[PDB]
Amino acid sequence: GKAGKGTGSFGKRNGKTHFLCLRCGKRSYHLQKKKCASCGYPSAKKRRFNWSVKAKRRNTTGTGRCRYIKTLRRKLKNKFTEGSTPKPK
Amino acid sequence: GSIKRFRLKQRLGKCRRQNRPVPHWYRLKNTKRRHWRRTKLGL
Amino acid sequence: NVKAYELRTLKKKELLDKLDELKKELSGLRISKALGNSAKNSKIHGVRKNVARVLTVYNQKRKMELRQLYKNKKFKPYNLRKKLTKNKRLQLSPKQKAAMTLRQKKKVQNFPQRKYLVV
Amino acid sequence: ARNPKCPRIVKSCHSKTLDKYGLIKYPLTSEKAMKKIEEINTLVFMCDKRANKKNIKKSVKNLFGIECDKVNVLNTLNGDKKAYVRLSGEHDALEVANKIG
RNA sequence: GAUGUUAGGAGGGCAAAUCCGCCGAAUUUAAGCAUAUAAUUAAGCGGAAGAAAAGAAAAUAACUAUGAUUCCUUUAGUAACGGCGAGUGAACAAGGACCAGCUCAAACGGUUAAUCCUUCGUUUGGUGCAAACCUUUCGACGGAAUUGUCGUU
RNA sequence: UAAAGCUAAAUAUAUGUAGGAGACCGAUAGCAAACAAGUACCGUGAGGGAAAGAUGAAAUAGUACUCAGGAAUGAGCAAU
RNA sequence: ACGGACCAAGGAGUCUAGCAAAUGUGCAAGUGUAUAUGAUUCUUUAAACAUUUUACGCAUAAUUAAUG
RNA sequence: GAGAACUUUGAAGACUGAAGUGGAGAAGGGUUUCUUGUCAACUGUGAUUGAACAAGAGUUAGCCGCUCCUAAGGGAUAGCUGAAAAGUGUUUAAAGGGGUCCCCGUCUCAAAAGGGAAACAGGUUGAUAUUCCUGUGCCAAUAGUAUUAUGAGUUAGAUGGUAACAUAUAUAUAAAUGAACUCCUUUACAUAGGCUUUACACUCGGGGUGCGUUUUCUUUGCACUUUACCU
RNA sequence: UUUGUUUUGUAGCAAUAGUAAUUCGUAAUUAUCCGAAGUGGUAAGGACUAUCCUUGAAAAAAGGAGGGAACGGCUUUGUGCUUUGCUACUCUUAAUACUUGUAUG
RNA sequence: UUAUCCAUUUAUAGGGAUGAAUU
Ligand SMILES: [Mg+2]
Ligand SMILES: [Mg+2]
Ligand SMILES: [Mg+2]
Ligand SMILES: [Mg+2]
Ligand SMILES: [Mg+2]
Ligand SMILES: [Mg+2]
Ligand SMILES: [Mg+2]
Ligand SMILES: [Mg+2]
Ligand SMILES: [Mg+2]
Ligand SMILES: [Mg+2]
Ligand SMILES: [Mg+2]
Ligand SMILES: [Mg+2]
Ligand SMILES: [Mg+2]
Ligand SMILES: [Mg+2]
Ligand SMILES: [Mg+2]
Ligand SMILES: [Mg+2]
Ligand SMILES: [Mg+2]
Ligand SMILES: [Mg+2]
Ligand SMILES: [Mg+2]
Ligand SMILES: [Mg+2]
Ligand SMILES: [Mg+2]
Ligand SMILES: [Mg+2]
Ligand SMILES: [Mg+2]
Ligand SMILES: [Mg+2]
Ligand SMILES: [Mg+2]
Ligand SMILES: [Mg+2]
Ligand SMILES: [Mg+2]
Ligand SMILES: [Mg+2]
Ligand SMILES: [Mg+2]
Ligand SMILES: [Mg+2]
Ligand SMILES: [Mg+2]
Ligand SMILES: [Mg+2]
Ligand SMILES: [Mg+2]
Ligand SMILES: [Mg+2]
Ligand SMILES: [Mg+2]
Ligand SMILES: [Mg+2]
Ligand SMILES: [Zn+2]
Repeated sequence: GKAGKGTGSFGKRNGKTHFLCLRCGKRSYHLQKKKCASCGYPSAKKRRFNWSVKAKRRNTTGTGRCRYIKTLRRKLKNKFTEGSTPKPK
Repeated sequence: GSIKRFRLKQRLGKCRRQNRPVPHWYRLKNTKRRHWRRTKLGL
Repeated sequence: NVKAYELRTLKKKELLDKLDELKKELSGLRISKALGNSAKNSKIHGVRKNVARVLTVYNQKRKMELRQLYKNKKFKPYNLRKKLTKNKRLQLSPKQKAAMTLRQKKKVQNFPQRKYLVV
Repeated sequence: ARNPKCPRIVKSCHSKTLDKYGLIKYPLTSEKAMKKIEEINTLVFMCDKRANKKNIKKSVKNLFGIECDKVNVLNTLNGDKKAYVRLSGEHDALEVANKIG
């Protein structure tokens, strides 16, 4: 078999099993299965495992800007009432 | 190939933009380059 | 270059007019940039800033008007409501927390924790 | 049928949705576009990625003395739409080019 | 009982070190191994908070008796469990930290549900430059509720 | 005095943020990561996962000028 | 017989628990202030100091399966 | 060009030999395309070349696709399981459409080769073309009210033809009443075998044009002599 | 209105476009583009015939039929329906105008 | 038989004597 288990067979490797994943952006959305390998995309849930500590660390709350959360931090310290500015002049 | 989804096309464009070198003037005040043949975008 | 303190006094229509003019100017600058020019390429930034300022002024005016419109009246838009951490919103108001069953209240009134200096 | 005592969310801000300024960004030079302008009275504009043909037409009508017969568009690989705008026979793209700049 | 894009609201997801529920192994130890051990652990699934849980005795004692829970020092590697092998193993008392008690149900009040809530309001205040807040008692119009609200202990 | 319910404190904290300390480590160490590091890169994928600090006081002293060179460079009676 | 092409750096009896022996030290029928408190203790001080104006451990007695 | 066995042009000699290193596409790649530069590294020899490096540019659609349909299938709704996570998909549902209350009825995704509204030619760019240009069409929409015209029919719904069936030729065959409710058909189908018909290709002979051979021979050898969808 | 003869039309698209020529200028003119046939490689269609314990998708969408629901318009009177009086009507494409969100891709 | 269970359909007339079929 010219298309035998090694190099010949690597020629027949076209056609993605995974594409890009809405939600994770991580090219791990199993197309045929319609399920992301690193998310469980359609499952409303993130699919993280205590057995994968590295994995956990590489997608936690800190990793990526925190558009709103960051802004809200310091507010407690300030304890300013909402709607209130400082005094002018 | 020659029939992409819009998203994919946009990603490709983004990658291309990323590719280009440091604007030289900045150097007076890059390691993530990728050549299309040797390293894949893996999309 | 128009700074906000001038703009607060202006009426909304006037503000809008100003904004449109600024936008037009910006567009012109962009066009120039696109064409082989670098004469007033650096002018654009200032214009952009001005536009932003104008937008801010107008937006705040609008918000104020909205607030005036929905003064009191129990319910309000969720924008004009007290945007505040969800948990806090959920939480019982201090008064509610305080509220005592009548007997307990009576007890409290009668036998409050006294001050009593021991000697 | 809804009859809410007050509306849920009221964006009092000036609209974020793209006006003429913002929709259509700038004309193209480049030899191609110049050629187009010369030969077949088609003006080439770079536009926002989220411009429609209708929208672009409207923008052109508003931004200039232009009447457009047909608008072709395409998404460039630089994340811009390039809109080829063929003017009605009454107008000379060259004259309008001059007017714009 | 369905039905509603009815009016108003709530849940969903992220994060987890501590925390609460389940669910639940095996490597390992026993110089083998099967009960044991690992371990009521890891992983899995769910759920909270600035802490959680526990908590006001169907408790311990057998004393001259103590007196919610939690935690520390100890009791104690003890009583006990265990191919009584390997190994596992508390509790009370004692000394502290800290200390806080309570309300439903049931009993009672029918010369009358006194309760409670939604919507609409009304008019004294207080801090604020505004924004908002803060409280003040007064009715209506709705309902809820006698298949039980409120007071009394 | 079971078969209903609530409850602050002492207690815990390898998570996050912010402080402060050290008979700690000193770039093959210390976090995987002192640096555009969970980055590059590999894996279809679950995942795997680096290397890489130091001129000088000052580059607002980063190599002018001349000669030889196609140029790189080299040389200098030239220069910081 | 095996390992060693060369060189540089890294690179392996450690730390805790509890027991014992040895030796030092204190006090000695006692000893150890354990938690915790207290102080005119507060960069060091997360140490040091103190112990209320019969706690507990181990020892001071053994032996028995045991009431003892 | 500093420098040329492997850059370019010409002249030879060769090969690929229409089952092609030729034209088109799919998957995959992702700007590798294109021009202008250009040589530190890379282009396992050289290199002035390059799919390298740098600067810019480049992808135009009602008709080509996707978009719609359903297929093997997938994900869900109801429940029902399960501590949940998940596992099953009418199993005991009060599960949106069509007509003027009755009558139907899970939803959704799954084909860039199945089903399917409609496009052809020539020209044009450094790089795109059934996508731009010129020309010529085609398809589907096209709300109401009011005029206009166009033709039909009636003075409430044409005629012909024995029949098979035909007939609206108005700019354009537009119009031949038709509701509920039904019933068909198209969509819509295997493989083999030859037979036939047309187009395309190839070829032959003649006429016309040009080029080639010409010591000798050759009314000669070669090229071109074209015709699209649409009506 | 049907028969005879002739001249056109590459049936329209269409020669204005292509091709091969020929000149003339520093883009324009001209001449050409047409009379017979064979081979049966490829494709498609046709009518068939044969094989099967194999009989060879579905739906959107469209069409046809069956059926006979409903039925002119305007004006006047009474509570969408009934009565009374008059004759241009019901379709049908195309254009045009006007309000209704800006009524073509 | 009423629990339970199975089947059947649009949950379609209570038990006995090779056309059309709908308002
Ligand atoms: Mg697959
Ligand atoms: Mg692809
Ligand atoms: Mg490759
Ligand atoms: Mg397009
Ligand atoms: Mg949750
Ligand atoms: Mg063993
Ligand atoms: Mg062993
Ligand atoms: Mg074994
Ligand atoms: Mg766990
Ligand atoms: Mg609690
Ligand atoms: Mg204890
Ligand atoms: Mg002991
Ligand atoms: Mg155990
Ligand atoms: Mg209790
Ligand atoms: Mg509790
Ligand atoms: Mg390191
Ligand atoms: Mg040997
Ligand atoms: Mg050996
Ligand atoms: Mg060796
Ligand atoms: Mg070695
Ligand atoms: Mg000793
Ligand atoms: Mg070579
Ligand atoms: Mg050959
Ligand atoms: Mg050969
Ligand atoms: Mg190229
Ligand atoms: Mg080389
Ligand atoms: Mg080049
Ligand atoms: Mg490149
Ligand atoms: Mg098509
Ligand atoms: Mg559908
Ligand atoms: Mg199916
Ligand atoms: Mg499923
Ligand atoms: Mg689909
Ligand atoms: Mg198809
Ligand atoms: Mg090309
Ligand atoms: Mg011609
Ligand atoms: Zn994902």
